[PDB]
Amino acid sequence: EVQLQQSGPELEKPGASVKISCMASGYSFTGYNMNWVKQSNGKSLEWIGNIDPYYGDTRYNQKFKDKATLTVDKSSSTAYMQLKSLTSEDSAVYYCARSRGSTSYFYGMDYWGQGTSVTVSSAKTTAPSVYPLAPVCGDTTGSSVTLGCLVKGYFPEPVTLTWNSGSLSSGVHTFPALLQSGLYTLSSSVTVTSNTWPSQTITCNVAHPASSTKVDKKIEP
Amino acid sequence: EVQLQQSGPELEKPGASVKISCMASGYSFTGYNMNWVKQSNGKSLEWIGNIDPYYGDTRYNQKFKDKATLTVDKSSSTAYMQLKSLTSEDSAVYYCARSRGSTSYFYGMDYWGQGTSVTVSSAKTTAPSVYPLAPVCGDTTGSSVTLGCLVKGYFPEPVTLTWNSGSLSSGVHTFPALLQSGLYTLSSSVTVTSNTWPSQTITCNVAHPASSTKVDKKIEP
Amino acid sequence: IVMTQSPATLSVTPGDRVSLSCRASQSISDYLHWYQQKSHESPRLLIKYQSISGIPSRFSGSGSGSDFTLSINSVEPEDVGVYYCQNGHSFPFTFGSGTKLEIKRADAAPTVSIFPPSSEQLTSGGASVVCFLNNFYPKDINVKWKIDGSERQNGVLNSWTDQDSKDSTYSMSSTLTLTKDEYERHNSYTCEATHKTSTSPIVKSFNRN
Amino acid sequence: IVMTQSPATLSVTPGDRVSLSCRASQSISDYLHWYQQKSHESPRLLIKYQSISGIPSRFSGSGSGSDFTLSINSVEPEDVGVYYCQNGHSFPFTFGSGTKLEIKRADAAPTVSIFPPSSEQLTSGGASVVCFLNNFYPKDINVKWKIDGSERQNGVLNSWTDQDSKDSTYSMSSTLTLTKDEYERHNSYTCEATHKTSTSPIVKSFNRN
Amino acid sequence: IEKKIVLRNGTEAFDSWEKPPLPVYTQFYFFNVTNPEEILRGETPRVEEVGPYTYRELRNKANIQFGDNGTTISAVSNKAYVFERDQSVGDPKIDLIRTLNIPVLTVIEWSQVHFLREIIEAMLKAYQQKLFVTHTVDELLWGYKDEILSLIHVFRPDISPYFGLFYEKNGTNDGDYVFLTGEDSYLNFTKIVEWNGKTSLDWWITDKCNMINGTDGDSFHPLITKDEVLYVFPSDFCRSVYITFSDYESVQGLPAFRYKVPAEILANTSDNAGFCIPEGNCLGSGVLNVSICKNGAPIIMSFPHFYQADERFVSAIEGMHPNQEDHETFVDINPLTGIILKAAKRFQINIYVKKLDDFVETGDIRTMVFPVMYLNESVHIDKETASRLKSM
Amino acid sequence: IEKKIVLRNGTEAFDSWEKPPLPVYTQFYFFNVTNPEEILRGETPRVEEVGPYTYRELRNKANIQFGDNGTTISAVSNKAYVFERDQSVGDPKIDLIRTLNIPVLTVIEWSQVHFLREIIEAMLKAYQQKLFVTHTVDELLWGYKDEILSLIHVFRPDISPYFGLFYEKNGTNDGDYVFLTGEDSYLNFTKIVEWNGKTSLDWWITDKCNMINGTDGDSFHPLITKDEVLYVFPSDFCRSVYITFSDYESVQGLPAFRYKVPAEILANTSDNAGFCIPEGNCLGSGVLNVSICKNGAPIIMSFPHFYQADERFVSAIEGMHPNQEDHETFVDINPLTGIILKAAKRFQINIYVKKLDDFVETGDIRTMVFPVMYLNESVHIDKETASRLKSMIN
Ligand SMILES: *[C@@H]1O[C@H](CO)[C@@H](O[C@@H]2O[C@H](CO)[C@@H](O[C@@H]3O[C@H](CO[C@H]4O[C@H](CO)[C@@H](O)[C@H](O)[C@@H]4O)[C@@H](O)[C@H](O[C@H]4O[C@H](CO)[C@@H](O)[C@H](O)[C@@H]4O)[C@@H]3O)[C@H](O)[C@H]2NC(C)=O)[C@H](O)[C@H]1NC(C)=O
Ligand SMILES: *[C@@H]1O[C@H](CO)[C@@H](O[C@@H]2O[C@H](CO)[C@@H](O[C@@H]3O[C@H](CO[C@H]4O[C@H](CO)[C@@H](O)[C@H](O)[C@@H]4O)[C@@H](O)[C@H](O[C@H]4O[C@H](CO)[C@@H](O)[C@H](O)[C@@H]4O)[C@@H]3O)[C@H](O)[C@H]2NC(C)=O)[C@H](O)[C@H]1NC(C)=O
Ligand SMILES: *[C@@H]1O[C@H](CO)[C@@H](O[C@@H]2O[C@H](CO)[C@@H](O[C@@H]3O[C@H](CO[C@H]4O[C@H](CO)[C@@H](O)[C@H](O)[C@@H]4O)[C@@H](O)[C@H](O[C@H]4O[C@H](CO)[C@@H](O)[C@H](O)[C@@H]4O)[C@@H]3O)[C@H](O)[C@H]2NC(C)=O)[C@H](O)[C@H]1NC(C)=O
Ligand SMILES: *[C@@H]1O[C@H](CO)[C@@H](O[C@@H]2O[C@H](CO)[C@@H](O[C@@H]3O[C@H](CO)[C@@H](O)[C@H](O[C@H]4O[C@H](CO)[C@@H](O)[C@H](O)[C@@H]4O)[C@@H]3O)[C@H](O)[C@H]2NC(C)=O)[C@H](O)[C@H]1NC(C)=O
Ligand SMILES: *[C@@H]1O[C@H](CO)[C@@H](O[C@@H]2O[C@H](CO)[C@@H](O)[C@H](O)[C@H]2NC(C)=O)[C@H](O)[C@H]1NC(C)=O
Ligand SMILES: *[C@@H]1O[C@H](CO)[C@@H](O[C@@H]2O[C@H](CO)[C@@H](O)[C@H](O)[C@H]2NC(C)=O)[C@H](O)[C@H]1NC(C)=O
Ligand SMILES: *[C@@H]1O[C@H](CO)[C@@H](O[C@@H]2O[C@H](CO)[C@@H](O)[C@H](O)[C@H]2NC(C)=O)[C@H](O)[C@H]1NC(C)=O
Ligand SMILES: *[C@@H]1O[C@H](CO)[C@@H](O[C@@H]2O[C@H](CO)[C@@H](O)[C@H](O)[C@H]2NC(C)=O)[C@H](O)[C@H]1NC(C)=O
Ligand SMILES: *[C@@H]1O[C@H](CO)[C@@H](O[C@@H]2O[C@H](CO)[C@@H](O)[C@H](O)[C@H]2NC(C)=O)[C@H](O)[C@H]1NC(C)=O
Ligand SMILES: *[C@@H]1O[C@H](CO)[C@@H](O)[C@H](O)[C@H]1NC(C)=O
Ligand SMILES: *[C@@H]1O[C@H](CO)[C@@H](O)[C@H](O)[C@H]1NC(C)=O
Repeated sequence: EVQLQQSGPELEKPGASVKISCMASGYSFTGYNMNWVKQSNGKSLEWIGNIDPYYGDTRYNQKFKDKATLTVDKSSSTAYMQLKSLTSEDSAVYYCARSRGSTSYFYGMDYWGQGTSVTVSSAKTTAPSVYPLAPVCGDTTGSSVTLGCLVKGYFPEPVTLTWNSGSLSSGVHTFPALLQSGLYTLSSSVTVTSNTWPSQTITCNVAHPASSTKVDKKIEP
Repeated sequence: EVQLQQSGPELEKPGASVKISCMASGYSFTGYNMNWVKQSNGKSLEWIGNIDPYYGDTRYNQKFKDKATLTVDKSSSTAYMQLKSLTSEDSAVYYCARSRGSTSYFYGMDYWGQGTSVTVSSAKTTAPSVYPLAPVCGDTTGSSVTLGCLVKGYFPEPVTLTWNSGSLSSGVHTFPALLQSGLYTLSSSVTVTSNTWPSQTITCNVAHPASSTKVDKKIEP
Repeated sequence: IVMTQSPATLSVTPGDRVSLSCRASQSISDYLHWYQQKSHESPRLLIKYQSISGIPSRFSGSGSGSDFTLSINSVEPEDVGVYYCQNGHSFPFTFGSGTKLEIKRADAAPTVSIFPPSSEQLTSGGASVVCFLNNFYPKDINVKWKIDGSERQNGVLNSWTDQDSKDSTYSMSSTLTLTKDEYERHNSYTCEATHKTSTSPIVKSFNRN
Repeated sequence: IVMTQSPATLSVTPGDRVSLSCRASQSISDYLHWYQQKSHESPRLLIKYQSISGIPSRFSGSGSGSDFTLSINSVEPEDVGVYYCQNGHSFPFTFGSGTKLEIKRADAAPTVSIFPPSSEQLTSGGASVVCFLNNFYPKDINVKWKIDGSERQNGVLNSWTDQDSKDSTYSMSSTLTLTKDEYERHNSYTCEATHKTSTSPIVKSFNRN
Repeated sequence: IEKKIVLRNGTEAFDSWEKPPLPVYTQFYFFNVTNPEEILRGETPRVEEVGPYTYRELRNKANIQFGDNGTTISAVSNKAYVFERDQSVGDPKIDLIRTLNIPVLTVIEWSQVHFLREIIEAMLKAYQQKLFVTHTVDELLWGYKDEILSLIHVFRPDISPYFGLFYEKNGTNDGDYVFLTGEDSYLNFTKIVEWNGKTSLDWWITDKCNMINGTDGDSFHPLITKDEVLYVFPSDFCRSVYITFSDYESVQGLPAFRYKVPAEILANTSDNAGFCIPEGNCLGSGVLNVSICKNGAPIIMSFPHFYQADERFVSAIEGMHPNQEDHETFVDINPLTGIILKAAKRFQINIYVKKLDDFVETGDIRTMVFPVMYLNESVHIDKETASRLKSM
Repeated sequence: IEKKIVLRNGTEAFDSWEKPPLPVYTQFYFFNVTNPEEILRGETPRVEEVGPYTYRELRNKANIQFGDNGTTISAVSNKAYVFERDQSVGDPKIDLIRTLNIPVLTVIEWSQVHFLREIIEAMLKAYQQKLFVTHTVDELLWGYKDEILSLIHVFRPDISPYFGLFYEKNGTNDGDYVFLTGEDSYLNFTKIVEWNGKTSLDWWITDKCNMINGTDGDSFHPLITKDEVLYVFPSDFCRSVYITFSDYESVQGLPAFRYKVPAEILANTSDNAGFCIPEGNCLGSGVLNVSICKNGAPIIMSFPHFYQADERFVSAIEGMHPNQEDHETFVDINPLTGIILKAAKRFQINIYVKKLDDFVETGDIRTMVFPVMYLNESVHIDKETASRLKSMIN
């Protein structure tokens, strides 16, 4: 219920600066430290620092520290990161989490926000063109039939894939994207019984945030 | 800017109590006065009282000193008003507006809230019933064709009405609410070209807050 | 500390200027605020201490000491409403009764419309005949419900709208509440109404058919 | 402040006792925190100071000073993820490298579906063909694209699914992207996969008709 | 023929009543915090029993003037505290103890309830305060100067900067009194009528719970029968308490009745629903919120080691072992003269503590009733007086 | 020649340099506010002049040690202000004057920028403060206790509870001071080489603005040409100012040059752009932001009635009439010896006042440079010092 809600996924030019915010709820923000953690693609979390708005201090990791300035979370309801001197090596996911710790002893991180994927790159944003994948011919008399979605050539991450407005969730898993010549490509394989096809229309729903697109393609029999 | 959102319309029986709020936004709350004004449907604008967040001041008019009490809220800058020992005479619309400084004369209400209708009555709520008003048969040739929508015996006010969900505001005419036997009634009229109908469907969109309902009736030619 | 002043109503003209005064029981020096409230809106400041404004346009304020005066130099139909003073001096400031500012225009012929009771209302047990008179000037008008030449002064409900912001025209709804048994006994139903815009009575009529 | 934890990838049958060691160069007294991260989830606290906490499981931890241990009574398929110990005594509270455990399940052959390029992609100028490998174990698997007798080792994209928390099965897509006119030179097309189960590879094919 | 008991300027009972020949001893027992750093992490505290630190009371009766027809009398009772070392364990000025910083817990209870909410909170964020302090014993009950209270003393020079459980009670009184003597009837001998100018309290909710019954517990009315229930008004415990009969027991040669406090003095019986100062939760059995009569502090009263109390109050703290004959409060009276022979009144002081999100100095601490210190006040009739009570 | 002007023990110029013979007089002029409540409505203020309260200064110097070859000297000058009722209008211990409550504006600035942010702002919301307070004329420039600084004295005994303009500036020096002498060359006769252990200022931005060119202010080098742009460092102005030529004048029986202050001082040229401590957010020409100079106050320096200032500052306050010979600052010096004949130096002290949404004490006040007080430190030579000046050449 603590509902730590953060934030918008971002991109920025190398050498620029981006600011994040955690905007917590459900508790009296004051006396809770609110730590920040970064995580490269290769996992292995690293703890950047905290704030603790009650006394009004800051604690940073020295080697890592030059880059980030955890401005006072504005004793209202929000957390600021403000990374500067962006590097291509800093492309990672940035989480935040509160702490009930007092003084020099850590009390652990209660709750976490879902994090924000910061992509440091000088690349254009592009829209995904999707292609419904119908399976061969011969009527597929076997019990199960399989369909796919391809959503090729888009940037940046992520794109949200859902089947039939979200109702169909039982039988499909979606595959991670792959960097191909400065673009992305992922496929999603849905499996249903042959009892409902093609009378019952199953459709792929693709929504790309940055490019502001919303595609619904219907699989041809 | 500087939005003022007042708590919605409320009904309470004689002898009960009501608490309304104005919920400020867009400025530093700790600085302004936030007056309360009671403008009976007759418009007899009345000045209720004055709160002052910076010092916790209390001054009210001595004609309402025994009735209303004003409380603070610090955060959210919200601001409450406690109506005590209700009389049918207190049936009113209660606004709120910003002021600044004092220690003497008065300045002026910069920005006002929307207003809250307070119906003091010992009657139960009643769901509105909507009847479409189609023109007389054989009206036939006219440059325009007028039609109506009848909302009878609904209590209490208010009751938003709209024609085709805010798309139509050309020849619309919302009429004031008139009541007898403890049940309010009203109607609305809109004029359209004669050729559209019935090629384009016309629907009456009413809604009642006190009893959370909302209805719609397609006109039958 | 009572206010009151030039009460209270009129119709300038898409042109001529106005005044509207306000008197004070005490001297009060120069603390009057003059709020404007349109037809269906919260009151909006206007003139501060008989000189200032905000962001509302071509208005003005004269006078000090005990008496004051508003002024609109150009005057358009969009500023049809009520205007109250407020003593900022010794509280409780209080307001004035207010003056409603109307506006004159060319005579307008009303668009009478007649509606038999709906079929969905009849199966519910009631019977109401609605009669609309919208887009007309001036306000003065009365309706007369005649059914089989009868009189029917009872069971009539009328509502008046106020002047539109765009084209200064009024409008009126008139509704004859009735029982289904009473409706199903007579058959002719008229809602004729006289107005300044015409000799003889404008009549829209129908009979149960 | 630096600390490390071993090992680097475990396999549980499941239902087994597991030992997870976290050792720190400096003494910490009893301030270890042990977080758990799943596939696409933010890390979650499990054990506060190598003491019971959280509220949703058995997991237990012990130790004092240095050389701490986290252990599980019995492993369920919904414990798949990574585990990180936490220094609490000395600033910066330094997180340790990930452990990350794989989950061992009954060997299951992969069911494969093949997809020719859609009519939509052809008229656009591209010709990517897709092949889906679904629900299999172990993770290790090699796919072989051969348009005909010719074999393809270029322009093949492979994306792996992380094992499911419900039933531990991996999935994988093998896309063979091709130019339109490069696609339009060879008749047949074959996707085939070789797994530990059944030395005979699973083979799917179609023709350009 | 018992009028030799009646309070007057002539009888021998007035000489006993102006300065009791019996010596009263008061011994203090503190609770030392073993694991203060582990309480803030959210763990069960561990306390240790320190004491006794025994003082001897110098009880007097000043400002005496007969009232009405001689049927009432007025006086104030000045109490001093001479330090007896041979019954104490160590010097209270040298022996340190580590308990709750009660001064900074009161200023958070004043914070809420909007006494100085804004200024109190601002000082706290500027001058960091430890939840557990360490002061010598002699300072905890005889005053010690706090940083927070001193800085508040600037704004409002009406609250003393020092803090003490028995702050400046050495050599002073505890209010004006006026006693009903025995002409009226023997049943109101040294009975309490009026205290400070209000015929009854008004800290509590119901009119029943605010009434002032019986005596001050220092003497009783003669002809005591094992039928009745004697009521007692201790000036400190903020309520009138009654003690019921137990069984026969003799002290010295004299016979005596053994009166002890019942267990529904403190249960959440509906008779004590007016004692919890907010209509509703009574915090449980065997405990009483005495915050209103103190200066708003979250002080909670109870029996030593939570005797006659609930069970979750004892397991929430390590070191609390309640049992009779150690923590039970009794009064041994003479059924003939009503003169008291032996007694042992045992009160305990606690601090209601809870984790508060708006303040860091609490941490993840458990919600509990943390004990601080208790005592008994005892009296044992001398030997020479056991022979003086003669010739009825 | 004129080797008689340099200072060693026994030189006639050394005895005048130690204990000045010329009587220095200081006259204070205050601005009584007439309509305070109206300013809190966003109006134009109305002030009135309440001068003069003349004070005769007593000047002398102590701590004098000749360093190096004798080419450097060090000293500290003292000022004692003796009141002179005859030339003053009214008694400073009786007359009342009404201006801004400067202390409550200082802590707001200390609140604006940090410091004791939460606890002041809480205390300000706790203890009710007016914007315009009425104290006596003697109370304003010689110190008063007020309320806030007495309460902030508790938490930080650093600061003093008393506030004043010339607060306890009677009998003390303006810091250390090491001077040069015309032994190496008469050009650098009384040139300042270092103030308080610092060979340059640190308040301002650019290296040029932070320099210390010139002299202490009341002495000059002989043989002046009528084109010299002479520099001067007054301790109260927090910068190095220069003076150029005006016209010819003869004070007593000696010829002299009348030097005045140009408008390029405190102007809006790029030469004065380094003083824009708000980093290129300078105000109008004619005002100096000497806030960092002063503690943390938003004290704005200007010439009396905003002389040589922009037109915006004059019209913003009703009762400001700048003109020459009343609000000009000039110094008439004998071109031969460089000895001050007749001088008149006129500074004005202002307070930056604007309305704040976080403080109701400001009310609806306008955003402006509000004037408080200005003073004239005038020195004029007499005949017995002029008839002593019969030395043409010897
Ligand atoms: C042990 O004993 C002490 C003392 O008796 C108890 O403390 C009392 O209980 C609570 C403390 O938690 C207090 O209740 C709250 O007081 C706040 C202050 O109220 C004053 O200030 C306002 C505004 O300044 C005045 O208008 C008002 O008249 C008071 O003078 C309020 O913030 C609370 O207000 C309301 O809360 C809700 C709304 O959310 C309402 O529905 C309530 O009706 C209530 O009005 C609340 O009143 C109480 O004042 C304390 N009393 C005293 C004398 O200090 C401890 O709680 C008790 N310990 C335990 C464990 O029970
Ligand atoms: C006349 O000259 C004086 C100085 O001689 C000027 O005052 C300076 O200018 C502003 C005041 O208006 C100050 O700038 C602000 O400083 C604040 C405090 O910074 C301290 O605190 C932080 C956090 O604790 C420390 O990390 C830091 O090192 C400092 O110790 C900042 O918080 C301010 O930022 C906020 O305000 C600005 C608006 O100015 C916003 O843009 C920001 O986003 C943020 O909201 C700001 O940096 C400055 O410090 C003052 N200096 C001094 C010495 O007082 C006057 O302004 C000037 N007057 C005129 C008319 O020009
Ligand atoms: C230090 O600084 C202060 C402030 O600048 C100076 O005080 C000013 O002194 C000048 C010169 O004396 C004053 O200017 C004169 O104003 C007169 C106005 O009338 C006054 O007359 C008497 C005083 O004798 C008062 O009773 C009366 O109420 C007025 O105050 C004019 O009459 C003068 O005009 C004469 O000279 C000018 C020169 O151009 C001619 O144009 C005139 O025709 C006439 O000959 C003169 O203008 C000024 O008013 C003073 N200011 C204040 C606020 O009092 C100090 O003089 C200065 N130096 C010293 C040593 O104190
Ligand atoms: C005032 O209060 C204090 C605290 O209650 C009280 O001091 C207590 O005295 C009693 C009795 O003198 C002590 O109880 C004894 O404790 C030791 C434990 O170390 C036991 O060995 C004793 O046991 C004997 O007596 C028991 C009687 O039931 C037998 O069961 C047992 O087998 C032995 O015969 C006895 O329990 C108690 O330890 C102290 N408490 C403290 C904290 O010192 C004091 O008596 C009260 N009154 C006065 C006038 O001081
Ligand atoms: C309580 O007060 C009494 C007297 O008011 C104190 O008793 C005296 O203390 C002094 C100093 O130690 C001795 O010289 C006297 O002999 C004591 N009087 C008697 C009759 O013995 C007592 O010390 C005070 N107690 C505390 C704890 O302050
Ligand atoms: C003081 O008044 C009486 C003592 O007699 C107590 O109230 C009595 O409660 C019992 C049980 O509820 C009733 O049977 C009696 O009738 C009550 N007495 C009266 C006079 O009504 C009361 O509780 C005493 N006060 C305290 C604090 O105990
Ligand atoms: C003390 O007693 C009261 C009742 O007099 C308790 O309130 C009751 O709590 C039980 C919970 O087991 C409920 O079943 C009852 O319905 C409650 N009664 C009322 C009237 O609310 C109260 O909870 C007790 N105090 C504590 C701390 O437990
Ligand atoms: C102090 O140093 C010099 C005085 O000579 C001033 O800077 C001179 O400015 C002129 C024109 O602006 C330049 O031609 C000179 O080259 C500058 N001098 C030097 C040494 O570079 C400077 O502005 C003075 N500062 C103050 C505050 O008066
Ligand atoms: C002081 O001068 C600076 C420039 O030296 C002014 O800044 C300029 O303002 C004018 C407006 O008249 C603009 O046209 C210029 O583009 C500005 N230049 C720069 C570099 O900012 C500044 O406004 C002046 N200060 C005041 C108070 O007028
Ligand atoms: C004295 O006691 C008697 C009997 O118990 C009682 O009736 C009387 O009221 C008492 N006196 C007072 C003043 O209460
Ligand atoms: C002053 O004397 C000469 C003359 O200009 C100059 O060159 C020298 O640098 C100055 N001396 C000092 C110590 O600054």
